[PDB]
Amino acid sequence: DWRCARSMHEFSAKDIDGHMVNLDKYRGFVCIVTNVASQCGKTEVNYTQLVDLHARYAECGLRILAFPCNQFGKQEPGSNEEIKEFAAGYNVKFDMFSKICVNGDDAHPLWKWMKIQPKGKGILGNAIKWNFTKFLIDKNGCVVKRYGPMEEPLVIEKDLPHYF
Repeated sequence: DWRCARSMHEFSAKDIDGHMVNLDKYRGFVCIVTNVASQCGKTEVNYTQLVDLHARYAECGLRILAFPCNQFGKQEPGSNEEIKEFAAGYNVKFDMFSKICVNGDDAHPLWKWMKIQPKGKGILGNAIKWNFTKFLIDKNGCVVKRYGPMEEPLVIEKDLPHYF
């Protein structure tokens, strides 16, 4: 059960093309996991800065897992195919997943799990508050920090390992 898991690597998720991804493929990599939306006021800053971080740190082992989610103002209403083409317009080369829920009983189990981790706790409760919450995940799959919807992705850069 998701509650008993100790690492992101115990989970799987469908990517935006429908391929089932075992998240153990991220073992050994530092990851940013984020819920995305195409129709949010911070869509541009988040996509552009995530693409910039990936360009600068993929060769150090940074990976980015983007989960579309329509739970926040109906700001991700499109199909998975439309969302894939949208991300391609920002030159995304990181990993896009199929649309999910992040809150409530239908939330994807990875997201249920991240929200209860010691470093995954929110500033005022654990629910994801809006589009573009970010979790930094260490090479062992543990949550190391959470960044809310108003945090630009570039704020995560200082928190990456000293070897990056």
